[PDB]
Amino acid sequence: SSTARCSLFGSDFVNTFDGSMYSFAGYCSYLLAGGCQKRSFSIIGDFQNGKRVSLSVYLGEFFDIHLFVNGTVTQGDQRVSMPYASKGLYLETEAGYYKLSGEAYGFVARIDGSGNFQVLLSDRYFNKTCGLCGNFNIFAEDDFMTQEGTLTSDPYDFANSWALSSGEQWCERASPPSSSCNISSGEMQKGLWEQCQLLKSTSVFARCHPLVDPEPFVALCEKTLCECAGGLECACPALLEYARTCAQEGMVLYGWTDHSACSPVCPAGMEYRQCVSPCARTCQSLHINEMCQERCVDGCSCPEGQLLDEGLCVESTECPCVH
Amino acid sequence: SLSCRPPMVKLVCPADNLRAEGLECTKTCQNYDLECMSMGCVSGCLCPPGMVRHENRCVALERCPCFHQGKEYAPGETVKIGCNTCVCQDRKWNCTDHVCDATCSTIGMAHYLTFDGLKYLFPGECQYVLVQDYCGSNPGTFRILVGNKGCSHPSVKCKKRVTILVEGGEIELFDGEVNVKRPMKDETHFEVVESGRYIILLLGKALSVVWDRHLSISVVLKQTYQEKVCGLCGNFDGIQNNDLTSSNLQVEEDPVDFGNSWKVSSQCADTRKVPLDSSPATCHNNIMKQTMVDSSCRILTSDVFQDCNKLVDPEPYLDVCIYDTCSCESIGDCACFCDTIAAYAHVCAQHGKVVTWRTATLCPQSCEERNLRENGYECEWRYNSCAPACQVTCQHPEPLACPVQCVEGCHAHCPPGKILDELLQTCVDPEDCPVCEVAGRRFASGKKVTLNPSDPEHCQICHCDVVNLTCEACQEPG
Amino acid sequence: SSCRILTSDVFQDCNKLVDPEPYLDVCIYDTCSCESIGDCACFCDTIAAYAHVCAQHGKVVTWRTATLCPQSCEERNLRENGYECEWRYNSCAPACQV
Amino acid sequence: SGKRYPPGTSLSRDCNTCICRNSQWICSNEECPGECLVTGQSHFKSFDNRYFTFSGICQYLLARDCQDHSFSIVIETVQCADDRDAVCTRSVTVRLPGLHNSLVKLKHGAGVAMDGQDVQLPLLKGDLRIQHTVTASVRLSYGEDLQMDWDGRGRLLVKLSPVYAGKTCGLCGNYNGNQGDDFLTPSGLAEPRVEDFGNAWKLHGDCQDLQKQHSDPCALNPRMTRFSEEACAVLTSPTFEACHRAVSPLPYLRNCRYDVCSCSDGRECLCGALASYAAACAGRGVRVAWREPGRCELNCPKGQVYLQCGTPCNLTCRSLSYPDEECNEACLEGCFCPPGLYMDERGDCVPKAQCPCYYDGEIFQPEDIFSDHHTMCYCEDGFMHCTM
Ligand SMILES: *[C@@H]1O[C@H](CO)[C@@H](O)[C@H](O)[C@H]1NC(C)=O
Ligand SMILES: *[C@@H]1O[C@H](CO)[C@@H](O)[C@H](O)[C@H]1NC(C)=O
Ligand SMILES: *[C@@H]1O[C@H](CO)[C@@H](O)[C@H](O)[C@H]1NC(C)=O
Ligand SMILES: *[C@@H]1O[C@H](CO)[C@@H](O)[C@H](O)[C@H]1NC(C)=O
Ligand SMILES: *[C@@H]1O[C@H](CO)[C@@H](O)[C@H](O)[C@H]1NC(C)=O
Ligand SMILES: *[C@@H]1O[C@H](CO)[C@@H](O)[C@H](O)[C@H]1NC(C)=O
Ligand SMILES: [Ca+2]
Ligand SMILES: [Ca+2]
Ligand SMILES: [Ca+2]
Ligand SMILES: [Ca+2]
Ligand SMILES: [Ca+2]
Repeated sequence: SSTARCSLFGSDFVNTFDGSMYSFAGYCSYLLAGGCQKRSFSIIGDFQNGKRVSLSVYLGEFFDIHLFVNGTVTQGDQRVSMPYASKGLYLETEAGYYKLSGEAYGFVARIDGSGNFQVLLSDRYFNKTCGLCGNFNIFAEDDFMTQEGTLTSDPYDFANSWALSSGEQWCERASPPSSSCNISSGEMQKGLWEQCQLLKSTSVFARCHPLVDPEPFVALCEKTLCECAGGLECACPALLEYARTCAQEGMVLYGWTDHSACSPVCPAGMEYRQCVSPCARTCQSLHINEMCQERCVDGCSCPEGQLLDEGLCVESTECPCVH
Repeated sequence: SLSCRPPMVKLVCPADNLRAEGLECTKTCQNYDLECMSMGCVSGCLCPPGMVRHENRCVALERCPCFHQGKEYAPGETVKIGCNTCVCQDRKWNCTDHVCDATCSTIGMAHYLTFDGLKYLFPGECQYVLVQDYCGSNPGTFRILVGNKGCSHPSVKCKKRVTILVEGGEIELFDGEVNVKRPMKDETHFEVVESGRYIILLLGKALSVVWDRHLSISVVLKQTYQEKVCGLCGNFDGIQNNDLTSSNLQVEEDPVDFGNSWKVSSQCADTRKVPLDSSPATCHNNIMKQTMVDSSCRILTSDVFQDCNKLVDPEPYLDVCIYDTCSCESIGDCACFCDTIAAYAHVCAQHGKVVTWRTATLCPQSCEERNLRENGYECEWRYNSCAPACQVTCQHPEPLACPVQCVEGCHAHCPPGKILDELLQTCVDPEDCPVCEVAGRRFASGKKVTLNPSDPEHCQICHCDVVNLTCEACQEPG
Repeated sequence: SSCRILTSDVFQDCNKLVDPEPYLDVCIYDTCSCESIGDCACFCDTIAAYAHVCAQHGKVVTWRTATLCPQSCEERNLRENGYECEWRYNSCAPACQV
Repeated sequence: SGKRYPPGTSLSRDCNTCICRNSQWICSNEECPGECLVTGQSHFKSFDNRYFTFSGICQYLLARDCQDHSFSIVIETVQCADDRDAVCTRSVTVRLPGLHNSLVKLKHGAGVAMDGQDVQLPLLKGDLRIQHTVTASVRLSYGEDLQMDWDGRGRLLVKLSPVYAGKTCGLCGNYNGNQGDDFLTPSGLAEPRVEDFGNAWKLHGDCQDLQKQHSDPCALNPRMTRFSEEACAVLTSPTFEACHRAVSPLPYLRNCRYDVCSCSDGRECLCGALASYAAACAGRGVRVAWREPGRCELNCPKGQVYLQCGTPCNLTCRSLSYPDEECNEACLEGCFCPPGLYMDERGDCVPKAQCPCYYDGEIFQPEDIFSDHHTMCYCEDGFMHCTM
């Protein structure tokens, strides 16, 4: 293992380092992860109103980045371009999706096209960190220890303990949303119960069960299949998460998006592969090999030829020069 | 339910007495002398009146320990704080009343630690009275002064000059060495111990000076004075908030107006009231650098100093670190940082906590050049953590009054049967010392003093230059 | 001024062989940018890089004193309780011994 | 203080006077009253003008008379926000063995509770008087040798007169002029670690003693690092230029940055820390005009108007009922209304025509003819005209 994983997938949902999901429609900034005795860094997530905007990394006292789904990154208040490499934080793009690596400090954040924060974090912070993605221990039930230190049964007042205000905006306690689903029930639970159910029935998902349990994943979807009107696609966010959560455990799955009728969004020219190498052979590249022994990562990439050049796939014959 | 243990008995709130001081006012050893609030008792089980709780054990007698630094001490056990012993009896710590020997300092370029203990900031560029005795209604024996040049902003600039005026003398020091411009009358009390990194320097029964050859000035006074002095170090009275009594006899609140009262030249430039801020000039709007300096000054709170941090507060000596090495543009010599930590380690040494904080990648301090003048490399010169400053030598064979227990620096160590002399850098057998013993008695190695001024008829003088067993004839007054 | 150690009485022999003007521009560039606080290594390492080039051309140099880039060697003579004192900081000794 | 004065002048500190003669101020050494101060989160001031911080959560002893037992004060601290470095005062408990061995309690509002019973202010018992000050802050006054201040949101004060010189013990110290001995635990020996001093005065054993008092809670909330700089940078700005030479600002700046980064709302934590400085500048003689629409001007209601330096003697309608009483009060700061209008109980302030009377405590209306058989009394314009 030697690593961890958090995920803020879909709308308002969360997945801690230890198999514990919940929902949280925040209103302001909140602490994702970071030390608790002494903080060398702190990953932070800004919510506008329930829906998320930005991931932020405050590197102690002196440095700050604010990337958004947007992607218009900035350092302090000055908007910078991208890529960017200051202070040991390489702010790159991998597989058409944005990354923020901090290997000196022990973390790898990223965001996808739809907007799904992810935090891979080292084993150095085992029983150390505490935040909105919980502590990195083995157990999964105790990982709501508030900023005071209090095992709370509620997954909601917990996340509101880990709020962090600024001078531009001071923020209050968000309220849990009043569900309109409770009256507009109708047929929406009968015909659409299956897209949640196919995590358990279909054979391509029928083999991570000795590694994980889909019972929370099917539990968290059934409450969000009810607000969207007229769509089977409303299940694939909670399903897409289940793919990665099994991949991180050491058992990857293949071709599950072929028949699922939902592919994650990516820009033109590329679509979602599974287990593409991060060292994408691009056009203006040096033909060197066997240094990129990194692990295999999911994300969208170009066709077999069609090398990359400035965020678009272009045929290898038309590789330009630079001066 | 649970029938409580035998050693104690359950209580019940009576319906009549409002003073139901039962379970809520559980008297432990901390809160016995302290007075407690109480609304009503509870359904608890409390110890008898003749005993108290003690860490999940109702200790019977009123013998329970006497805490200090959050540590246990049985009755009869002693603690040594300063030059006093102190024993606990009636649960309260019973000390002595031997006032100890105070110590000024100049921690860095522009700071001053008074006798009673008051760090303050005073960047000056004129000459200033560090401490003296001619204060109000006194004779005026000694007038230690201090003088800085280019030292309002700490840097590789700011060499200090020190002119000390005792017994009608003028001995002064700068640029590493000490110089006598006017020798003083009673040479007997004079003494100079160039041991290690320091220049220890006695001047009398109740006065001593220390100098790290670079900036520090740590004058040590004895119990004799007790409110007879004044200057930038204050009055030495125990009261810690009257060390800003200016020359015009009033307490001030802003130290930058204080030291301006103590300048000698009343027509040089008085220093400027700086706008207060947590960031000095270089660290001003350079928040990146301000963290690299803060972290490196946390060596004062590190695994190697944990023993001393419980005795000596590091928060004074940290504020100096951040202040100096921001302003200091350290380029070749990282001395404006390595000297503020050594000033903390030495204070930790005086309280008996020797420390080895100095490595090869941090403030190295080699000692190999003294083992060079001889072609054969004997290798006796070593950098010791904290070795005694007051040893025996060919020049100072007798033991001296030793204000400083131990000191850092390069120390010569060689097997016994050999004694150190400084001119010939190595250690040498005792007989090679120019030692003097005229007419039998033990004394120093031929001090250049004219003994016996008192009686003319008993004027039996016997000098000794280096070795001679001679005696000189007195010139008669008649 | 402190980077004029590259043009000092102790380097006069090498300045005639190796131009110091390249190795001086590095000195001013590094230790301006470098915020040297505890370790003055961003200065002491640019001069050693010049002294070593001077050594390859047969001009050994002793530029290192106690108030400038000290480089002690006393910790290796510590693991033994008896202080034998064989390790020493030697200006430019052969690297390829037996 | 960097300015010249001719000879013969007599400038006066708050404590005493000094006169220039031959370039040397002569000065008296007569004692002058002390002030232990709790404020902010956990920021204490001893009687001897020491400053420190101790973020413990128990019932601690603030002060006590320790050779006899004329009184004893007891602070009660609690955590006060999400952070762990935020421990504000909730209540304080006073104990007077001279009167019934009673037990006063100042609650988290402006409320007071004697022996469990809530009380309407004023409370003239024999010795102790408790009354509002601006109608937003309580003031206890036992005898002529003890005062207090509001413990609603945690800004306790005390005034101990020199009759208690050196004969008190607590977190606030000995009151002996020496600033260094104040870390003296009850076992009679000075401690160098503040984390040992405070946890020796706790009254309950179950309470958790702390192991480290942190200095920078802005690390746990890096968002407020920027704001805490520019916010309390006004404290050294020349807005406060007039009282840098009256009291050292450097701690009141140090206590801001610990409050703005720690508390739930840094808006009022800022503007209750800047006032901690102006309230000390004013206690020495310097009043500062530091209120703006941005820098936290309070909102006096429509009946009242803001006022910087005014007289709280001719304000309340109770004053006209008891005019012969002395009002030896200062020139205070708060919400008043113009001199033609006097303050009524219901928040509005009114002219003295409908200003009721308070005869024998009873609140009579502006026209109430009133009589037993023998006496004859009426209320005209605030005063109760009795005869026989
Ligand atoms: C998104 O980007 C646009 C254009 O750069 C900017 O105007 C806007 O403030 C951004 N919004 C968010 C939520 O980041
Ligand atoms: C550290 O974690 C272990 C198990 O992961 C737990 O048993 C222990 O109590 C933790 N230590 C602290 C100081 O919380
Ligand atoms: C300390 O002990 C001595 C000797 O037993 C005793 O004379 C003295 O009274 C004690 N001190 C105090 C303060 O009681
Ligand atoms: C330093 O001196 C102490 C006491 O004199 C001695 O015990 C120790 O061995 C010395 N250390 C070194 C490195 O010589
Ligand atoms: C000892 O003193 C005599 C004077 O009486 C002098 O001539 C002689 O040189 C001295 N000897 C030494 C060794 O200094
Ligand atoms: C050591 O230094 C000497 C001169 O100091 C030099 O001759 C020699 O080459 C150096 N190294 C060795 C191995 O002797
Ligand atoms: Ca967990
Ligand atoms: Ca004093
Ligand atoms: Ca000893
Ligand atoms: Ca050769
Ligand atoms: Ca005191």
